[PDB]
Amino acid sequence: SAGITHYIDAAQITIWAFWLFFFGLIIYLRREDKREGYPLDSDRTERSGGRVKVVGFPDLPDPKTFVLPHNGGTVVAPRVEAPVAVNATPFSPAPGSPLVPNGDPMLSGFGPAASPDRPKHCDLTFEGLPKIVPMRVAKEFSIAEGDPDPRGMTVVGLDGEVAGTVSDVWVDRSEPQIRYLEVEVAANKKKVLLPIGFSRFDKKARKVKVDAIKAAHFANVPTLSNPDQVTLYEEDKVCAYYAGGKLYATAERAGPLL
Amino acid sequence: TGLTDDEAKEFHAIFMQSMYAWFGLVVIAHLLAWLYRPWL
Amino acid sequence: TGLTDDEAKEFHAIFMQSMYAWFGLVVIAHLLAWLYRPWL
Amino acid sequence: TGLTDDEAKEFHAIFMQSMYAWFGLVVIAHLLAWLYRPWL
Amino acid sequence: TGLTDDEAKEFHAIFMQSMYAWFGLVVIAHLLAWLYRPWL
Amino acid sequence: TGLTDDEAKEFHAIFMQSMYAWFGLVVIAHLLAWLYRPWL
Amino acid sequence: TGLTDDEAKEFHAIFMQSMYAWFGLVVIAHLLAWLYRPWL
Amino acid sequence: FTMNANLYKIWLILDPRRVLVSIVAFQIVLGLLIHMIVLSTDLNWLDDNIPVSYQALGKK
Amino acid sequence: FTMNANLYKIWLILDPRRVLVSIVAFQIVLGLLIHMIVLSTDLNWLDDNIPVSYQALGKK
Amino acid sequence: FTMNANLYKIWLILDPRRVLVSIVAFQIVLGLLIHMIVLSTDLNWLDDNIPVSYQALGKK
Amino acid sequence: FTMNANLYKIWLILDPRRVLVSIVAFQIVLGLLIHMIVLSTDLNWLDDNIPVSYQALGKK
Amino acid sequence: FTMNANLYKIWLILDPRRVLVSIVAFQIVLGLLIHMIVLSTDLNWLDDNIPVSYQALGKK
Amino acid sequence: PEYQNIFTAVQVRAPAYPGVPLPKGNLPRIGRPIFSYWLGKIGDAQIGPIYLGLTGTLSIFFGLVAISIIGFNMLASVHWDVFQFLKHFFWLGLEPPPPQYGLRIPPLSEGGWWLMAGLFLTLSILLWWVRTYKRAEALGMSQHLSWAFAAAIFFYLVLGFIRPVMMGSWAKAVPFGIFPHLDWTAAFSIRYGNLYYNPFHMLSIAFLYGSALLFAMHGATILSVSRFGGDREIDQITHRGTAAERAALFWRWTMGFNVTMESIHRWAWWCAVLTVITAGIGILLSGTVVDNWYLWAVKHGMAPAYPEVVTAVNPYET
Amino acid sequence: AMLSFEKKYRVRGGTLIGGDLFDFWVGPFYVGFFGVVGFCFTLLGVLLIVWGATIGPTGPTSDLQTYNLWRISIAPPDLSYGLRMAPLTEGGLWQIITICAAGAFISWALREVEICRKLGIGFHVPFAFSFAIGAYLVLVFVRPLLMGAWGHGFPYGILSHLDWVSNVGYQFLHFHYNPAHMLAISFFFTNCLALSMHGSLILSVTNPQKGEPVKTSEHENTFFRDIVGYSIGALAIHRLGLFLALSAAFWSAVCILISGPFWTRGWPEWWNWWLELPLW
Ligand code: BCL
Ligand code: BCL
Ligand code: BCL
Ligand code: BCL
Ligand code: BCL
Ligand code: BCL
Ligand SMILES: CC[C@H]1c2cc3[nH]c4c(c3C)C(=O)[C@H](C(=O)OC)c4c3nc(cc4[nH]c(cc(n2)[C@@H]1C)c(C(C)=O)c4C)[C@@H](C)[C@@H]3CCC(=O)OC/C=C(\C)CCC[C@H](C)CCC[C@H](C)CCCC(C)C
Ligand SMILES: CC[C@H]1c2cc3[nH]c4c(c3C)C(=O)[C@H](C(=O)OC)c4c3nc(cc4[nH]c(cc(n2)[C@@H]1C)c(C(C)=O)c4C)[C@@H](C)[C@@H]3CCC(=O)OC/C=C(\C)CCC[C@H](C)CCC[C@H](C)CCCC(C)C
Ligand SMILES: COC1=C(OC)C(=O)C(C/C=C(\C)CC/C=C(\C)CC/C=C(\C)CC/C=C(\C)CC/C=C(\C)CC/C=C(\C)CC/C=C(\C)CCC=C(C)C)=C(C)C1=O
Ligand SMILES: COC(C)(C)C/C=C/C(C)=C/C=C/C(C)=C/C=C/C(C)=C/C=C\C=C(C)\C=C\C=C(C)\C=C\C=C(C)\C=C\CC(C)(C)OC
Ligand SMILES: [Ba+2]
Ligand SMILES: [Ba+2]
Ligand SMILES: [Ba+2]
Ligand SMILES: [Ba+2]
Ligand SMILES: [Ba+2]
Ligand SMILES: [Fe+3]
Repeated sequence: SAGITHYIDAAQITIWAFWLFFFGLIIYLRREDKREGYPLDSDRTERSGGRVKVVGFPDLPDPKTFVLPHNGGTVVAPRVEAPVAVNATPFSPAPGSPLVPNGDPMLSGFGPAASPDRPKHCDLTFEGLPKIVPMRVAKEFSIAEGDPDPRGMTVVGLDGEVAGTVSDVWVDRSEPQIRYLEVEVAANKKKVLLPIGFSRFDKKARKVKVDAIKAAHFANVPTLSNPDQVTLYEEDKVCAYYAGGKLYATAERAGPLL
Repeated sequence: TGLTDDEAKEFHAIFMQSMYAWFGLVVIAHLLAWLYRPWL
Repeated sequence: TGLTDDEAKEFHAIFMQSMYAWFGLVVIAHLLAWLYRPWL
Repeated sequence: TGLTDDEAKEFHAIFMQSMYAWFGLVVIAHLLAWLYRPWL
Repeated sequence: TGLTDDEAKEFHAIFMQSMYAWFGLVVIAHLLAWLYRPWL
Repeated sequence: TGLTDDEAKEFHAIFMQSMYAWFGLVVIAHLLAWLYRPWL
Repeated sequence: TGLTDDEAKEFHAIFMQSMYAWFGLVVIAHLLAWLYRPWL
Repeated sequence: FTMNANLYKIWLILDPRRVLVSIVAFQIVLGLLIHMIVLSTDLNWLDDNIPVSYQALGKK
Repeated sequence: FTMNANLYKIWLILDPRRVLVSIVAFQIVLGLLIHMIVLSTDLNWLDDNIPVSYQALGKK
Repeated sequence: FTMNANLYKIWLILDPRRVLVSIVAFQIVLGLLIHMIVLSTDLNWLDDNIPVSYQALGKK
Repeated sequence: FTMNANLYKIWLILDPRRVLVSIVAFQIVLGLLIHMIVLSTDLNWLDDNIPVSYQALGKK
Repeated sequence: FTMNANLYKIWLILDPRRVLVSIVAFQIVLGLLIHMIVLSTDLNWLDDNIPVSYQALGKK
Repeated sequence: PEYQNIFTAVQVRAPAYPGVPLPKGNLPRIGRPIFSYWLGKIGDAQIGPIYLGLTGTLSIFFGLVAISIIGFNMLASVHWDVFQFLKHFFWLGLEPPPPQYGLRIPPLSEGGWWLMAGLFLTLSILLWWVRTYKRAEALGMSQHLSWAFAAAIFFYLVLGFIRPVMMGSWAKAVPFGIFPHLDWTAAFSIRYGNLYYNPFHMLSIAFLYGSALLFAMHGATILSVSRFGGDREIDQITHRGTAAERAALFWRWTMGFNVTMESIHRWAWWCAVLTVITAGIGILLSGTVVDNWYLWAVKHGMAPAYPEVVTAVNPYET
Repeated sequence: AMLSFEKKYRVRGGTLIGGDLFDFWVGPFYVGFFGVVGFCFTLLGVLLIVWGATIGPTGPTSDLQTYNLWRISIAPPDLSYGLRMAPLTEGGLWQIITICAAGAFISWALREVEICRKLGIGFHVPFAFSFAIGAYLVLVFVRPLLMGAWGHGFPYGILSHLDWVSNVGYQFLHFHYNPAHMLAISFFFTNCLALSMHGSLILSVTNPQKGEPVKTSEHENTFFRDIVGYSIGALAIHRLGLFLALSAAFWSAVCILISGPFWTRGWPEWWNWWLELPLW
C-alpha cells in the first residue's frame, strides 16, 4: 500500500497552529486594553460595597511603569485612580440613564465639557524647555511665506459677534506647527488659548471663526497659571470648555431634530 | 510570589497530589482506550 | 539580575537536576518509542 | 560595557570553557554522523 | 572615536592576531577542500 | 572637511600607500588569472 | 561656494591636471581597445 | 545525593494563581484539540456505524 | 550538576524568570512541531490502520 | 603567533549578555535551517523506509 | 619601513566596536552566500547520492 | 608617487571617513557583481567539471 | 462647520532640525534641509537631513545595481528604441531563468540577469533592514519596525527565493515588470487551483482589509480628537487626557468595548504584520504542500455546491 | 457598566432623532433611536439569513441545503427579474436581507453620529464609515441598477461571494489590468505600510530599551528622517492613513463601478489607448 491518503495535511495543522496563536494574541491585546479605565463602574460594585470589582475576561495585566524623561516621574498602568464626583444628576435613577449637567452647562465641566486632571507641569522639548510656548517665547518661529499671519485676525464666535482678536500664536518646539491661537478677549481684555482644532480661518477677511462657543463664552475660557507656557492639565481644561459648546453653546445642539 | 515558605511547601504538596490525581484519571482513560481500541 | 552570588548557586542547583530529569523522562520515552517504532 | 576588568577575564574564562564544551558535543555528533552516513 | 593611541595599538595588534587566526582556519579548510576535492 | 594642512599630508600619505598596496594585490590576482586561463 | 578667489584658482589648477590625466588614461585605453578590436 | 529537594520554591517565583489558571486553560484547549485530531483520522468514533446504524431504520 | 561549578553565575546574567519561561515556550512549541513532523512521515501512528483499520469497523 | 593573550578584553568591548543570547538565537535558528536542508536532500533520514517500511507494513 | 607604518590610526577614525561586529555579520552572510553559490553549481555536495543513493536503498 | 601638485588638499575638500566608506562599499558591490557576471558567463570556473567531475562521481 | 485637520491652514517655520544626537560611531548626517510649502500643507515641511552609513551606502549601492539590470534589460528587449521602451514599459520586464536550468546559474542572455538582480535586490533589502535597526538603536528605541520589516522581508523571500528553491526552479520566482508581475500573480493562482480556497490567503486578505479598517478607524478617531491634541499620542499614552478618553469612549458606546491610546497601536501593528505573515505562509504551501486549493477545500468540505444548471461533457473521456 | 472615567461624560441629548425617547445606555453600548432601528434591521436580517440556511437552495431536505458555516449562501434572483421584487424563495430573501443590511449600516453610522454629538468629538469616524457603506452600496445597489437588474449583486455567503468575485472578475479576462483596480490595490497596500510604520513607531518610542526613558517627538521625527529623509509627522500620519484607507475603499468602489456599465470589453484592452497614441 503506497497510497493511504492521510486526511490531515500540513495545511490543516498549520491553520490549527494559526488559530491557537491567534486566540492567545486576541486575549493579550484585550489585556492591554484594560491599562486604563478599569476596573469598570457598575452599581454591582457599589451595591456590593466593592467586593465586586468589575474587570471581565481576560483579566488585568501587571502594572507597567513608564519612566518619563527629565525628572518627570514614573507612570503606571493599570493604576488606582481616586474616584471623582460627577457634576451632574441622574436623568433617571434607573440604570443606564444619562445625567444632566449641574448648573450652566458650559461651566459644568461635564459631558462634552468634561476632562481629566493631567499633570500640572509642562510637556517638554527634547532639551527640556516647555514644548508648547508662544512665538513671543519662541523668538525663532515664523509664519510660512505666503500664509496670512494669524496675529491680528479677529476671533469671532458661533453667532457672528467678535470675541476678541489674535494677540499671539502658540507653537510646538518639538514638531513646528500652530497648536494654539491666543485671544485677547474683547469683553475683558484677558488672555485665553483657543485650540487650532476649533479654529477656522477666513483668510481674505483675516478672521478666525469658531463654531464651538459663542463670542461671550470666550470670557470663561479656563486660564493659565503662567502666560509664557502651559501645563498638560491646562491643555485639557482649555479644549474641553470649547468642546462643551458643541452640545451646550446653544439651546439646540441638545438635539433632537424631529 | 508573596506566600511564606510554608504555604508554597503546602501549596506544592496539595498541588502535587492533586495533579497526580489528574494523572491518575488520565492513565485510567488511556488504559480503557488501549483496551477498546489498540492504536499501536 | 538582582540576585546574590549565593542564590544563583541555588537556582542553578535546582534548575540543573530538574532539567536533567526532563532529559531523563525524554530519553525514556524515546527508548520506549524506539523499541515500539524505530525511525532509523 | 557594564563589566569590570576582572569580570571580563572571569566571564571570558567561563565562556572559553563553555564554547569548547559545546564544540565538543558538536565534533562528537558529527563523527557519529560520519560513521553512519559519510557525506564527503 | 573615544580611543587613545595606546588602545588603538592594543586593539590593532590583538585584532591582527585574531584576524590571522581566522584566516588560518580558512587556509586549513581550503587545504582539506583541495586534497579530497580539487576545484582548479 | 575640518582638517588642517598637515593631517591632509598624513592621511593622503597613508591612503596613497594603502591604495597602491591594494592595486598591487589586484595586479597580482589579474596576473595569476592571466597565466592560468587567458581571456584576451 | 565658501571659497576664496585664489582657492578656485588652485583647485582649478589641480583639477585640470588631474582631469587631463583621466582623459589621457582614457585615450590610451581607447587606442589599446582599437588596435586589438576595431569597431569602425 | 542529588538536588530535586527544594522544588517547592517554584511557587515563590511563578504566580500559583497564574500557573493554575494557565494549566486549567491549557488542558481544556489541549482536550478539544486532541479530540478533533483523532476525529479527523481513522480512529474516529462517530462515523464508524457502530453498534446499530441509525440511517438504517430502512434499507441502508 | 553544572557540571562544575561557577556556571551558576549564569543566572547572575540572564533573568531566571525569563530564562525559565523561555525554555517553557520553546519546548512547548518544539514538541508540537516534531509531533507534526512525525505525523507526516513513516513514524505516523494514527492514520495507519494500526493495528486494525477503524473506518473498516463498518463502512465509511 | 597563533596565540591571542589579551582576548579576554573582548568583554570590555561587547556586552556579554547580548553576545550570549545572540549566540543562543543564531545557533538555534541555524540548527533549524540546516536540519531542513538535510531533510530536503539525498542525505535525508526519515522518509527512507530503512530498514523496514512502515507505510507498506500492513496487508489491510 | 615601506608599508602602512601608522595603520593603527584607522581605529582613531573608525569605531572599533561597530567595525568588529559589522565584520562578523559580513563574514557570516558571505559564508551563507557562497555556500548557497556552491550549492547551485556542479560542485554541489548534497543532492548527489554520496556515497550511495538513499532514495534507493531500503528494505524497502 | 612622482609628484602631481597639491593633490593632498583633496582632504580639505573631501571628508576622509566618508570617502573611506564610499570606497569600501563601492568596491564590495563591484566585486560581487563581476564575480557573478563571470559566474553567469562562459568563463564559469565552477560548473565546468573541473578538474574531476562531481555530479557523475556520485550519482553512480 | 469646524476645521477637520486635513490641511494645515497656516504653517510655521523654525531653522531646520538636524535631530537628536547619535552617539559616537553613528557617522555624521549629510545633506542640508529644505521646506516644501505643499508637503507643509499636509505634513512636516522639512525635507531631510538623511543618515548614510556603511550599511545604508552599501544598500543604496546594491539596490541601484538591481534597478539597473532590470531597466537595461527592458530597454534591450525593445531594441534600445527608448520610444518603444516608453511605449511598452508597463508590459516590459525581465523574465526568470527558464526551467530547463533548474537552480543553476544561467547564461546572461537566458535569465542570469534576473538572478543577479534578484541577488542584489534581496541583499539590498536585508541591508536596508539592518540599516533600520541601527537607525533605531542610536535612538535608544525598540525594534518594532525591524520586526515588521522582517515580516514583510519574510514574504518577499517566500515569493522569490524560498519557494523557488524548495520547488527546485528559479522560473517559479516572480519576474520584474508591472503587468508581467500581474500576470505572475494570476497565473500563480490558476496553476494551483484557485488561490481563493487557500485559507492562508483568506486570512491574509482579512488582515489587509483589516489594516485598512484599523488605520481608517484609528486615523479617523485621532483626527476627531485632534482638537484635544490626540495626535500627540505619546503624552496621551503617558498622561491620559480627555483625548484618549473621548477616543476610547466613542468606540465603547458604538461597539461595546475599546482599547487604549497605547494598545490600539498594538492592534494595528499586529494586524499589519499579520497580512504579510499569513501571505507568506500561503505561498509557502503552494506547490510544496497543496497543489490544488479548490480541491483542498473540497477535501475539508468547505466548498459550496450550487444547483448544476449548466454543464459540459468531458472530451478527454469520449 | 462604565470605564473608570466614563460617568463624567454620559450627558443627556445629542440625538438627531428621538430625544429622551431612546436616549439611554445598555451595558456599554449606547442605544439611541438608530440603535433600536439598527437592532431591528440587524436582527431581522440575521434571523432571515438563518432561515435561508435552514431552507437551502432546493428545500430543507435537499443535499444542497446546509448549515455548514463555509457553504451556506443566499444568492440574488436571476436577471430575468430585472429591478422587480422577486419571489421570496427565488432571490427575494436576499433582497430583503440586503435592505436590512443597508439600513443597519446606515443606522449604525447615524448612531455613531449621535455618539459624536454626545462626546463633542469630530465626526471623522462615521464619515469614514460611510465610505464602506458606499462601497457596499455599489456592490448591491448602484452597479446592479445601472445593469437593469438586482441579480448583479453578490450573494451573502462566506465562500459563494468569493466565487462571485472570482467569475465577475474573470469575465474581463485579466482584471489585474483594471486601472482603478491597480489604484485601489496600491492604496490598500500603502495603507498597510503606513499602518505598520505608525504602529511600529509609537510602540518603539513609548516603550524603549530598558534603561531609556519614554521617547520624544524629537525622536519620532529624527528616526524616519534618519532612515528615509523625511517624516511626515505625528498629526499627518493620522491624516495620511485616513487618506489611504478611505481612498482604497473609494477606488475599489470605482474600480468595480466601471466593470460592466462603463466598460464591457476585457480590461487589458483598455490600455490600448496607450499603445496607440501618435507617439508610437
Ligand atoms: C478518543 C477516544 C475516546 C476518548 C478518550 C479519552 C481519553 C483517553 C481521555 C479523554 C478525556 C476527556 N474526554 Mg474523551 N474520549 C472519547 C470521547 C469523548 C466525548 C464524546 C462526545 O464522545 C467527550 C465529550 C469526551 C470528553 C472528554 C473530556 C471530558 C476529558 C478531558 C477533560 C479536559 O481535557 O479538560 C481539561 C481538564 C482539566 C483542566 C483537569 C480536569 C479538571 C476539571 C476540568 C476541573 C477543572 C478545575 C476547575 C477550576 C473546577 C475546580 C474544581 C473544584 C475545586 C472541585 N470524550 C473518545 C471516544 N477521552 C481525558 C480524561 O481525563 O477524562 C477521562 C482523557 O485522558
Ligand atoms: C520518537 C519518534 C520521533 C520523535 C518524536 C518526538 C516527540 C513526539 C517529542 C519529541 C521530543 C523531543 N525530541 Mg524527538 N522524536 C524523534 C527523533 C528525535 C531525535 C533524533 C536524533 O532522531 C532527537 C535528537 C530528538 C530530540 C528530542 C528533543 C529535542 C525533544 C524533547 C527534549 C528536549 O527538547 O530536550 C533535548 C533532548 C535531548 C537532546 C535528548 C535526545 C532525545 C533522545 C535520546 C534522542 C533519541 C535519538 C537518539 C539518537 C537515540 C536513538 C536510539 C538509538 C538509535 C538506538 N528526537 C523521532 C523522529 N520527539 C519532545 C519535544 O519536543 O518536546 C519537549 C516530544 O514531545
Ligand atoms: C542526517 C543528520 C542527522 C543530524 C545530525 C546532527 C548533528 C551533526 C548535530 C545535530 C544536533 C542537533 N540535533 Mg540532530 N540530526 C538529525 C536528526 C535530528 C532530529 C530528528 C527529529 O530526527 C532532531 C530533533 C535533532 C535535534 C538536534 C538538536 C537538538 C541539536 C542542535 C541544537 C541546536 O540547534 O543548538 C541550540 C542549542 C543550544 C545553544 C544549547 C542549549 C543550552 C540550554 C538552553 C542552556 C542550559 C543552561 C546551561 C546549563 C547554562 C546556560 C548556558 C548558556 C545558555 C549557553 N536531530 C539527523 C539524523 N544533529 C547538533 C548537536 O549535537 O548539538 C550541537 C549537531 O552538531
Ligand atoms: C573569475 C576569475 C577568478 C577570480 C579572479 C579574481 C581577481 C582578478 C580578483 C579576485 C579578488 C577577490 N576574489 Mg576572486 N576570482 C575567482 C574566484 C573566486 C572565488 C571562488 C569561490 O571561486 C572567491 C571566493 C573569490 C574571492 C575573492 C575575494 C576574496 C577577493 C577580493 C575581491 C572582493 O572581495 O570583493 C569585494 C571587496 C573588496 C574589493 C575589498 C575592498 C577593501 C580593501 C581596499 C581591500 C582589503 C580587502 C581584503 C582585506 C583583501 C582580502 C584579500 C587579500 C588579497 C588577502 N574569488 C575567479 C576564479 N578574484 C580580488 C583580489 O584578490 O583582491 C585583489 C581581485 O582583484
Ligand atoms: C489573482 C488571482 C488570485 C490572487 C492571487 C494572489 C497571489 C498569488 C498572491 C496574492 C497575495 C495577496 N492577495 Mg490576492 N489574489 C486574488 C484576489 C485577491 C483579493 C480580492 C478582493 O479578491 C484580495 C483582497 C487579495 C489580497 C491579497 C493580499 C492580502 C495578499 C498579500 C498582500 C501584500 O501586500 O503582499 C505584498 C507585500 C510584499 C510582497 C512585501 C513587500 C516588501 C518588499 C521587500 C518591498 C521591496 C521594495 C523594493 C526593494 C523597492 C525597490 C523596487 C524594485 C523595483 C523591486 N487578493 C485572486 C483570487 N493574491 C499574496 C498571497 O496571498 O499569497 C498567499 C500573493 O503572493
Ligand atoms: C477574481 C479576479 C480578479 C479580482 C476581481 C475583483 C472583483 C470583481 C472585485 C475585486 C475587488 C477588490 N479587489 Mg480584486 N480581483 C483580483 C485580484 C486582486 C488582488 C491581487 C493581489 O491580485 C487584490 C489585492 C485585490 C483587491 C481588491 C480590492 C482593491 C477590492 C475590494 C475592496 C472592497 O471591497 O472594499 C469595500 C468594502 C466593503 C464593501 C465592506 C463594507 C462594510 C459594510 C458597510 C459593513 C459590513 C458590516 C458586516 C455586517 C460586518 C459583519 C460583522 C459581524 C456583524 C460581527 N484583487 C483578481 C485578479 N476584485 C472588489 C472591488 O472592486 O471593490 C468593491 C470587486 O468587486
Ligand atoms: C506589514 C508589511 C508591510 C510593509 C512593512 C514595511 N515595509 C518597509 C518596512 C516595513 C516595516 C521598512 O522598515 C522599510 C522602510 O524603509 O519603510 C519606509 C520598508 C520598505 N518597503 C518598501 C517597499 C514596499 N513595501 C511593501 C509592502 C509591505 N511592507 C507590507 C504592506 C510594498 C508593496 C508590496 O507594495 C512595497 C513596494 C520600501 C520603501 C522599503 C524597503 C526599501 C529597500 O529595501 O531599499 C533597497 C534599496 C534601494 C531601493 C535602492 C535605493 C534607490 C534610491 C531611491 C536611489 C537614490 C539615488 C541617490 C540620489 C544616490 C545617487 C546614486 C549613486 C549610485 C550615484
Ligand atoms: C472604507 C475604509 C474601510 C472601512 C471603514 C470603516 N468601517 C467601519 C467604520 C469605518 C470608518 C466604522 O466606524 C464601523 C465600525 O463600527 O467600526 C468597527 C465600520 C464597520 N466595519 C465593519 C465591517 C467591514 N468594514 C470593511 C471595510 C472597510 N471599512 C474599508 C476597508 C470590511 C471589508 C469587507 O473589508 C468589513 C467586513 C463592521 C464591523 C462595522 C460596521 C458594522 C455595523 O454597522 O453593524 C450594523 C450591522 C450589523 C450588526 C449586521 C446587520 C445584519 C444584516 C441584515 C445581515 C448582513 C447581510 C450581509 C450583507 C451578508 C454578507 C455575508 C458575508 C458572509 C459576505
Ligand atoms: C508617530 O507619527 C509618525 C510620524 O510622525 C512623527 C512620521 O513622520 C512617520 C513617518 C511617515 C512617513 C514617512 C509617511 C510615509 C508615506 C508613504 C510611504 C506613502 C506613499 C505615498 C505616496 C508615494 C503618494 C501617493 C499619493 C498621491 C501621489 C496623490 C494622488 C492623487 C489622486 C490619485 C487623486 C485624489 C482623489 C481621490 C483619491 C478621490 C477621493 C478620495 C477621498 C475622498 C479621500 C479623502 C481623504 C481625507 C484625508 C479626508 C510615521 C510612520 C509615524 O507613525
Ligand atoms: C534605461 O534604464 C536605466 C535608467 C538603466 C535604468 C532603468 C531602470 C528601471 C526603470 C527599472 C524598472 C524596474 C521595475 C519597474 C521593476 C519592477 C519589478 C516588480 C514589480 C517586481 C515584482 C515582484 C518581484 C519579486 C518578488 C522578486 C523576487 C526575487 C527574489 C526574491 C530573488 C531572490 C534572489 C536571490 C536572493 C539570489 C540568490 C543568488 C544565489 C546566491 C542563490 O546564487 C547562487
Ligand atoms: Ba471509523
Ligand atoms: Ba533518504
Ligand atoms: Ba506507518
Ligand atoms: Ba556534485
Ligand atoms: Ba502608429
Ligand atoms: Fe496613532
